[PDB]
Amino acid sequence: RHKILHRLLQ
Amino acid sequence: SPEQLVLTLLEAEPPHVLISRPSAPFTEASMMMSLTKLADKELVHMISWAKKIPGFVELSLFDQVRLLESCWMEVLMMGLMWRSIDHPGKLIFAPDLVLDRDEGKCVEGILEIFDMLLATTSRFRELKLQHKEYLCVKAMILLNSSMYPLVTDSSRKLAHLLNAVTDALVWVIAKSGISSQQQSMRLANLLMLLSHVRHASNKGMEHLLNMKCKNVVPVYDLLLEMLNA
Ligand SMILES: O=S(=O)(N1CCc2cc(O)ccc2C1)C(F)(F)F
Repeated sequence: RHKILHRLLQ
Repeated sequence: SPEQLVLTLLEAEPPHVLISRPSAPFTEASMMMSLTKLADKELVHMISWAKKIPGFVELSLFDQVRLLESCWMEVLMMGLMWRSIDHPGKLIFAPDLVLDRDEGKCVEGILEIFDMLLATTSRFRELKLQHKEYLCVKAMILLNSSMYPLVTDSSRKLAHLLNAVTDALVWVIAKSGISSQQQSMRLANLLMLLSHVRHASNKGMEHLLNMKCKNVVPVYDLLLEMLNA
């Protein structure tokens, strides 16, 4: 769902 | 604290993303390809920007995500308006993608958005928006979304942050020396423009969500994800 956003924040 | 906060925001500024016009004349498709391709790349850099705002990465993951999902178009637009501030009748998307207002006629529904963006940019020009005021307002945009409780101390941490940014803006405005009453008026004038940015943002989002329906543009990656909602 925020598959890629989670990825760049973390 | 205000001086340091302002310096941090100054140092957080994302790079200018470079893109060029296509070789061939614009079509509705190729104009939307250019602007979304630009937007997708700016989103990547928006995340790194946000993470440099003090406190941001101390918020809970959900809060981070939820503020970015809520404000990203507003932040793209606000950075566009700052770039364009000194160039009436033009939108400076990138150094090599400078669209005249009339070029929005190329894509159904986009002229109105350009007009909203251009009028808000002219109001900022008329107010003589200073670089350090733009830094604080852009950070206020990130931090000032409705949240309503989600069901998942982050929210108190968010309030403190937004507070500090709002203090920093008040502190920037106090440098001008103008009358106490005029400092209140300027603050109001700046903040009242937040509504205009949100309003344009809403029209931009809807445009993009609809274009994406019509497959008038294929959208990718981060941009697609953000839109998927
Ligand atoms: O609302 S938009 O999606 N938007 C306008 C604001 C904006 C700002 C950027 O920095 C990069 C791309 C876009 C494209 C369109 F194209 F107008 F519908």
